Amino acid sequence: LEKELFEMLDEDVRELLSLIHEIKIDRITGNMDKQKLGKAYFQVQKIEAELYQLIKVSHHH
Amino acid sequence: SKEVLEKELFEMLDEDVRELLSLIHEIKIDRITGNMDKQKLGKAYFQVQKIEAELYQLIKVSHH
Repeated sequence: LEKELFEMLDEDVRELLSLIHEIKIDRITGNMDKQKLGKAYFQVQKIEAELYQLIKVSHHH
Repeated sequence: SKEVLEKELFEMLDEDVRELLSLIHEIKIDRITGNMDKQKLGKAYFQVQKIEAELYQLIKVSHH
């Protein structure tokens, strides 16, 4: 599922950029970024888990 | 000085995530290609962990 891992990684990482951008603006519109901060939190955890799986796969695992 | 500690955290995050993306892109190429240097994968692992610690700071700083 290396094909899929890479696909998800790229999609999740893009989404994270967007999310960081959205949060930057949310602060400056004086806005509730809380839910978006938390969503970002889980997003990085999910990337970490996918990169960890990528490392297992790359290792004859 | 939390407004500059925030503004720089936002900057680190953006650059670090953009880095992570390029890395995903380069690592893919390396796989299709059988490149023996796997260093971009471990740099990618390092990048998420550094993104994780930055975002955590940004959270702790964003709200008392």
